[PDB]
Amino acid sequence: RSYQFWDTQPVPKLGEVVNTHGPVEPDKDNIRQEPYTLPQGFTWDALDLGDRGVLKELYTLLNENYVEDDDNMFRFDYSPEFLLWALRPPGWLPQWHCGVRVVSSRKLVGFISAIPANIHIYDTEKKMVEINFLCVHKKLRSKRVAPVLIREITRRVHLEGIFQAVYTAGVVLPKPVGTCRYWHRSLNPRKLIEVKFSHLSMTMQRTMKLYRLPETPKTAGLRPMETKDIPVVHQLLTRYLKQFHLTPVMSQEEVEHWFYPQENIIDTFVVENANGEVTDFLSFYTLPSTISLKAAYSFYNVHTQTPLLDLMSDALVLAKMKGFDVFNALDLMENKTFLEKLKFGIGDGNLQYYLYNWKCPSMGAEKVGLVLQ
Ligand SMILES: CCCCCCCCCCCCCC(=O)SCCNC(=O)CCNC(=O)[C@H](O)C(C)(C)COP(=O)(O)OP(=O)(O)OC[C@H]1O[C@@H](n2cnc3c(N)ncnc32)[C@H](O)[C@@H]1OP(=O)(O)O
Repeated sequence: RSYQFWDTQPVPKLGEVVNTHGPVEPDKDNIRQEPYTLPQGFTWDALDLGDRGVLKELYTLLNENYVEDDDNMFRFDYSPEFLLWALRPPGWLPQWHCGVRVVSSRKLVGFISAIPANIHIYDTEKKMVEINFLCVHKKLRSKRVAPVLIREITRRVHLEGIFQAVYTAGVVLPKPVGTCRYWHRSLNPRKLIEVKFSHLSMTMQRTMKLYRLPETPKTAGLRPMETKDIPVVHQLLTRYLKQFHLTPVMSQEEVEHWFYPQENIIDTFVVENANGEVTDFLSFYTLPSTISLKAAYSFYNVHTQTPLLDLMSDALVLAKMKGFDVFNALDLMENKTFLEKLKFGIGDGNLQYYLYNWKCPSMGAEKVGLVLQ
């Protein structure tokens, strides 16, 4: 049905079923040096997120114009510190924070970002980028600025010798490598009824009773992750992710950056057993939503000794302790084993996973081992 942009891109066609593994087109051995042309009156600006004024401009763009949840009651609320965590992992490059501004006023009307990541896709491990935070101001919508943003970040990533990318979207584009669903678990139902995040089925008081949790976790030895846990968390994660077909491959520095706890950004808890050994961990990140609503998002949960269902029940208890109103998790990895048992309900809409310039068979949600922010 005619994707005018995506039909020119090195991606599989929709409905074409891929039994091969590999690049769609050859690597470019000479790359366009000039930026692509924006519509009249707009210009590229690389955003330095170390400048507090510029970082404020970006989260103002994103808080007003970014992904809205399905029924448009709520939009994500991004703190500066959350953006620094997500946009400056190890290896971040300044040209990959790619802004669009009005020429005359220098107002920030658009953004797209790339961060480097090593991606394990089936039997191949390849250095790639993760594309995130594509955003166009509500007043600039449907002007074909998004294809220019995408071509321009592609060129900038090509200049660094990286020809593959991974990204997610809620829309269907050619062609998903995997499709996931959102599930939500009510922590503070009373507050969720007011914003109309939820509704009563049947009584206010038995809903609270249905969703009530213990005040402290069940698992012995659960404690926040510390610096001395970085190597074992790294080793548990790498071994755990081998069972999935699409996963990140993290160095120990990346493990520190993604999992080391930062208040109101990311929490990690390890299970240290009676021997002093760390056998398990759970993690979730913080993303509030504006009308605020404090939501937790399952990140990476690794179990060796503790059963997965016990780990996630403890995660729910910890999130509630910290004042989260809701706990969100995708149906990927092993999550379908605890989702219904722990009283998650299913959300609206799909998260589709994609590869750029890598053709490969699609996979079931349970084989997707990658969580983005
Ligand atoms: C080797 C390195 C490669 C690196 C690049 C890898 C590829 C990365 C690709 C980007 C990864 C994004 C990862 C994330 O961050 S996903 C989150 C995307 N952000 C939002 O949804 C925030 C709110 N919405 C917006 O800001 C705008 O609606 C956006 C910017 C999404 C589109 O702006 P607009 O509404 O004004 O439309 P247009 O006239 O300018 O252009 C319309 C074109 O956009 C296609 N479209 C719509 N939505 C998406 C989407 N989420 N991914 C890819 N394509 C998308 C559409 O099919 C059409 O093309 P085609 O149908 O004619 O063919």
